[PDB]
Amino acid sequence: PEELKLDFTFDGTGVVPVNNGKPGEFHQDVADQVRVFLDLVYSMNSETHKPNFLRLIWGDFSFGEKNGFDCLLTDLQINYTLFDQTGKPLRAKLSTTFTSYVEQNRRVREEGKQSPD
Amino acid sequence: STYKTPGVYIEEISQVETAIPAFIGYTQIAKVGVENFHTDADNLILRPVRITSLLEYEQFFGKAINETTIQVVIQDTTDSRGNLTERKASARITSPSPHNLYYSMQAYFANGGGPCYIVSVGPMSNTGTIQLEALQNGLAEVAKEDEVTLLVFPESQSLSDENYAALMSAALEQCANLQDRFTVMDLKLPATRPIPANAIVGASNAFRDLSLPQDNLKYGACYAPDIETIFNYFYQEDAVTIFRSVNGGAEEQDTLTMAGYNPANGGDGIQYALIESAIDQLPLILPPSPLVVGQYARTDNTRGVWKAPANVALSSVIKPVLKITNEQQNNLNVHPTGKSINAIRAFTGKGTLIWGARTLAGNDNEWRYVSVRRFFNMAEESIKKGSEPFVFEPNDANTWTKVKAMIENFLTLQWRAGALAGAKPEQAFYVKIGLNETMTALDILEGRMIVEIGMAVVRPAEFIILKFSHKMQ
Amino acid sequence: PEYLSISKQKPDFPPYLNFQTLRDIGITHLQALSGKIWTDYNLHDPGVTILEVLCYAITDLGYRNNLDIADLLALNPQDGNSRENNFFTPDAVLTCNP
Amino acid sequence: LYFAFLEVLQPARDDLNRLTQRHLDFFYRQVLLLPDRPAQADQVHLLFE
Amino acid sequence: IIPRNSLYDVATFKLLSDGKDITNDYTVLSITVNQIVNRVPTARIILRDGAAADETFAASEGADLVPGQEVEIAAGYDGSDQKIFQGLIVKHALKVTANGDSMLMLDCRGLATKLTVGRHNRYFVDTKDSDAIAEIIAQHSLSADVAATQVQHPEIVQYYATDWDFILSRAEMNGQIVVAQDEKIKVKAPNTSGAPQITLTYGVNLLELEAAMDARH
Amino acid sequence: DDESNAYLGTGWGFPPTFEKKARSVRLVSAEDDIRESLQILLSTNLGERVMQPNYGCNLQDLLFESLSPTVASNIKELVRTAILYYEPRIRLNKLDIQQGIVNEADAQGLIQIIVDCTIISTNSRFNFVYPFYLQEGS
Amino acid sequence: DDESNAYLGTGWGFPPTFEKKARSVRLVSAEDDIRESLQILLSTNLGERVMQPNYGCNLQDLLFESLSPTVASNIKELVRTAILYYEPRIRLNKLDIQQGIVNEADAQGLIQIIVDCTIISTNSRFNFVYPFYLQEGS
Amino acid sequence: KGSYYDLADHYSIHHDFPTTYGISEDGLPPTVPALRKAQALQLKAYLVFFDQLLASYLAQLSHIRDLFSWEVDVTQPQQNDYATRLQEKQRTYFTQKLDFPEIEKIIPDNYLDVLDEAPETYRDRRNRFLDHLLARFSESFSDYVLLN
Amino acid sequence: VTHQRKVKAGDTLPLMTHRIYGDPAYYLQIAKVNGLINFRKLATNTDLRFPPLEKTQ
Amino acid sequence: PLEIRELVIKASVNEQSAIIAACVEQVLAILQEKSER
Amino acid sequence: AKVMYYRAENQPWSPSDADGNWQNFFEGNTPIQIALISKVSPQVVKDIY
Repeated sequence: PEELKLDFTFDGTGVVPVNNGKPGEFHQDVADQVRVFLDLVYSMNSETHKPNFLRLIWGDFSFGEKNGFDCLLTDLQINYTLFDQTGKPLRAKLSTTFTSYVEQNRRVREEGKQSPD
Repeated sequence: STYKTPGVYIEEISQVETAIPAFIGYTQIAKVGVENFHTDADNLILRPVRITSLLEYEQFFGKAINETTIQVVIQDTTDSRGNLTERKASARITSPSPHNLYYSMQAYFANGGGPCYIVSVGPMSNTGTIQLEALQNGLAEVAKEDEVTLLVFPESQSLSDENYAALMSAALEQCANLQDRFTVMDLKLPATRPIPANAIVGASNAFRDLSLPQDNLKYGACYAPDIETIFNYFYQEDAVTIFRSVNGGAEEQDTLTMAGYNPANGGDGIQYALIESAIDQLPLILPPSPLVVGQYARTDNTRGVWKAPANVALSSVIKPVLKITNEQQNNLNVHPTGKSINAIRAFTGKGTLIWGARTLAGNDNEWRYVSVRRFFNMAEESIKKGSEPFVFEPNDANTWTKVKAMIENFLTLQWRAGALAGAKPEQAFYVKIGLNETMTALDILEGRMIVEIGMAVVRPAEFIILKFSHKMQ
Repeated sequence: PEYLSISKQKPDFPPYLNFQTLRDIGITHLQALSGKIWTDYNLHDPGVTILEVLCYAITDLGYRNNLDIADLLALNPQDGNSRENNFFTPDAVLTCNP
Repeated sequence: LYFAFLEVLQPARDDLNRLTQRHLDFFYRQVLLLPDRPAQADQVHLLFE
Repeated sequence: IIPRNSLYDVATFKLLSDGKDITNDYTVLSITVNQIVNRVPTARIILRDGAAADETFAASEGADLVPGQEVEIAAGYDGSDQKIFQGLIVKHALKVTANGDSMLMLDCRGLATKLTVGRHNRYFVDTKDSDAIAEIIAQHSLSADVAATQVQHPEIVQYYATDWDFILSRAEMNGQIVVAQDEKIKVKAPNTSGAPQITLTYGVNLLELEAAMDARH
Repeated sequence: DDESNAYLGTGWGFPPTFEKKARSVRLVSAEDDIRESLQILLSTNLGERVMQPNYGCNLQDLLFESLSPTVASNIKELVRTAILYYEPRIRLNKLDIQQGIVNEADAQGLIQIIVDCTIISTNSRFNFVYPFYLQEGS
Repeated sequence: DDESNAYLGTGWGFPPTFEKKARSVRLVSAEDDIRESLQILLSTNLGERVMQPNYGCNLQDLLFESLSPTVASNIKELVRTAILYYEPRIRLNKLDIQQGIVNEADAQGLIQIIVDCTIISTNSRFNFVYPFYLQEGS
Repeated sequence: KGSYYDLADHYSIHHDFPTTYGISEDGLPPTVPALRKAQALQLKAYLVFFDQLLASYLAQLSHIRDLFSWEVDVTQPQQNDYATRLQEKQRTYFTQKLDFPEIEKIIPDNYLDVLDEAPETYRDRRNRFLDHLLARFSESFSDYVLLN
Repeated sequence: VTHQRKVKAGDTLPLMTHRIYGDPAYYLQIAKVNGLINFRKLATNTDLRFPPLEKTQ
Repeated sequence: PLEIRELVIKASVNEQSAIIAACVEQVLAILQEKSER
Repeated sequence: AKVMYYRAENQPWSPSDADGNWQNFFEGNTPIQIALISKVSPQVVKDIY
């Protein structure tokens, strides 16, 4: 299986604009984003007893013969580097490692084995 | 409450700038601060009040009128010796009251609502009277509010056709005058019950004949049909009638009311709980105006005003009262008159969805869609507010450059978000201001300043066409 | 509540009420009868759709035959023309004058 | 397809044809409540030495 | 091999003890189950236990994992489990290794182990092997399913030997096998005339493979 | 009888047509049996078959939207998955999706999707054509 | 009898009410049986039950203090732990704590805590409602 | 007594198809070639040969008590101190009328008259049922010569 | 565990059974637990109970 | 091995499992072969 | 013989526009003809004669 490595940043000090078209708006809340991210990609699902299946998409990007990456999370690290006077964070840096996932039934169909069979 | 001894006590429980509705109708209390708006029967105070929640609504305006036409049947199955083996109950209503603001506020907030304005036009009464003059006075008062962007009349279906048309014409006229508002309408259905299969064809034929102004139709939209939801009725305990049936026989009326089964008066608590549940399982019928503005607010707060508010499932809904077919929808969103009506339909495995996004000018090349009209309203108002700090300045080039820079910055922010088409900003908009281009010497001498703006907006897609091709190898 | 947990055989139904068995029998008979002209048996073929819908309806029919006999023979409480016309009671059959 | 439909339908008719027996049992065993008769064991003589 | 209509592939198991489900009351590390022809079924269970600060073994002192109790093990995919093993706990052991890890180990055997704990003496006159085998089994309150033989013997003698050994000797001399499970013992000829259940292909399904011929046998 | 392309199979046409002078129902074969297959697959939603909850394709879930890149990639993923699971007899080459251009107002509301495919010269283990699949396997 | 929400259970109300004309004691059910539950849990200290030293919640240990961040986090931890251990039938969404605003002198002395919850549509293995828990387990 | 249910109710099978066939209550858009409308009408006509058999199967369950009834067949209503039966119930096979969308264009006014059993079959099966009901009291008409 | 679901417009019994158990084949059992005479036409305010499965099969 | 009872039982859960298996097939082959004439 | 038949040329497809009934579909078949023959009664024509 293929491996994927990604790094990104959350910033809430009020200098990065929000891409919604309103004038005077900047990003100012890190904790909410960390919370929704961890709930979506990391925690256990109460009905399946395991984490969720993920698909990664970036507009018109193509990995190959497909337009998305089907995966599971295997590694994550967060660094908090800037704090408010009440203790709430102002900047977080995240590093993640994903691995490729594809079902049995579909795998044997992708290998369209042609033989004297 | 009052607290003297230190400790822990338990008590009962006490923004989208582009989607702010005004709901005009009759309420229960209307008590704000130390003034009672209903003190004098012929001198009422008409004043918009800003509300953020159901609790804040209830603090000023209260709850709904008690119903008096509810019946409950208890079905007993017994043994061959008269011993009881099982007991069931079920409920029915004969004629609901035409006062529905509280239920409308519940349905509105359940679907993603936010801050709104309430205008009371009088108290709710047991007579069930709705009058045109009170509603028009409420509209004339809401004209004062500035923050409003949407006009809703939840009770308008109780009017006759001429009064309905008069009210809708007044609303469209003031949206055309103020240039920042939009009207949402419901279609009137016949009162024959059970509804015939082709009611909606006659209903739309009746709608198409109303005398609406031809030049203001782009400022409103119409939806259909009514919706069956899960909210509970309010009732007076001693007014509920109780019937019984045994082993599937005919029903007979007993001599106690629901009040005679209350343990507080010496009744049976088990049968009382059974009757309460039977009443709470009745479905309640609403017009689909509140749910739609709630969906407008949610959609603008997640995608933007340029996204069409359709193809999303509705909350707290059991079903639509009518089922609309393909042959019938064929004549609803495209019609020689242009007065399109937006359908609400159910799909297998999907639920109940809004299916259509056209205005009452559905054949117009520019104002066909709801989202384009609302985007233009938003952009014009924001540019106006940005321009206001330049009034009373000298009328010369040193001001024209500042105004131009401000407008271009706003439009660039709009281009990055994906509301405007084009690969480069120069393909999305233009702004122009200057002597012998937009102004003459006389306008400059008279104190006038003129700016020309052009914009390219994205549009939604209704149809998908598949085509297959084949290569030989 | 009589049933607190269920299984493939709790409530129990006769073994002929199985969608897959009915479907397999239908397909085998179709191939035996017309297998020389109609050869396509994939899921897009309308014939398989019609077969599956029919097997589902037959399962409904077989379901309605396992209701208790006391319920299959019940009289209509709302029909005033309903009378007892099948049975005699012990007082009318087992008795005899001294 | 019609021939195959009849072949698949047959077992449900076989099931419906138990109603005469179920009717007779309902009459004799539930409306009249008459029970059946038990068995009786047999005996032998043996000699010892 | 993976059951059809499995929406998730999370593997689950269940361990009952005297009818009570005790899966989530302890920390379970490993489970192994063996079902072999002509042998008694076996199971082994490894749990985590022991704490030096408390100076005790808490699950050892409980009343769910002591010798003599009925154990039932089921397993499957995605919450749909099938019965695999039913037996009794025989052995109960503790272990603390060099690096400080501590565990509790349980050893369970089928009910047929009741047949292997003594020596007996018997006569049989004018019977067949199937009748002697059925009688010896039934004396231990187990269900017997014995295919009949055709040779009638004037006499059979069980001389100072165990029931299990006598049964296996007489079964092998008639070309039959013994399968024991679920309070039932079946003696019959090998089933080599049926239809295949699955197909196992090298390069498709297999993780490991060994095979051998030997001409001298 | 063994004709050409027999391994591709014959079946009922869509929609069903009945002739009365010729007392028969219309049957298609080879490449027509494949094209019509596609018309079914992409016009059925996922929950509409009685015991087959996985058969279908939810395209109407993408109506009332502008054609952004994130919409085109979703359309492509849906179509590719449906064809991979339920069309073993063809090979898919590319998907072309366009919005716009007729009146330049009516043209704005429609989306056009082109499907390019070829037919494989070998059989497939997932093709239920009789009597080959009794031996070709699954 | 099997009604709706039977799996949520019925019980005694709080506080106990006795009727004399109807010779019975008041009983609550479903959502009222849950709300009243909360009122008990957060009004009992940890040592007040006779053989249950772990049941309760020590909120009054935070009186006579200003609402600093280190106080709000402690209130939240206490309430979350109590609800996690003793309310399996609900899901807790968020806790809102505010001090201040009525007289702006009386308002300064009070603290307000809002509890937002929802009701889970499934049963739970830790719910002692009869007779389901004899089979649903622990 | 038991519990009374409507055992004769039949839910039309045309409701169990995906809507792309046009057979369902949704129908087709009016902007289609006439051929597709003809095609939908033909398929609706085709499925009646199966709906009729399912409806007849259930009609045989609704009417069990009319196979074992002792009632006397009368053509002219009268009082004779016996329980009597009118022409609508003098059957050993029972049937239903179908209901699906656009039935009025495919199955016109009344079509059930072709489904009635021949009088000879009625006489034979009624005679055998009366024989079986008499046999439960250990008596039969075959033992009495002057009676036949 | 035990589940409870309300019937809304567009629901069918095999699809609900699949969405809870992962297998439509259990539908005939569910109809018996809730006393459904005709299970191919459901009403839109019915609350259905879905019992757990037996611990070992 | 050709038998299932000659397989090594696995008791750990946190991670050299393919060396305790090669050092078991070697001993059993040195020990079985020691019994033939 | 009671079910209507329609084609594309029978628009607006009212029952007076139909192209006959469905009986011709069953006219040239051999099993149906044998089944039709084996259900005739001679007593009918004997009585009429």
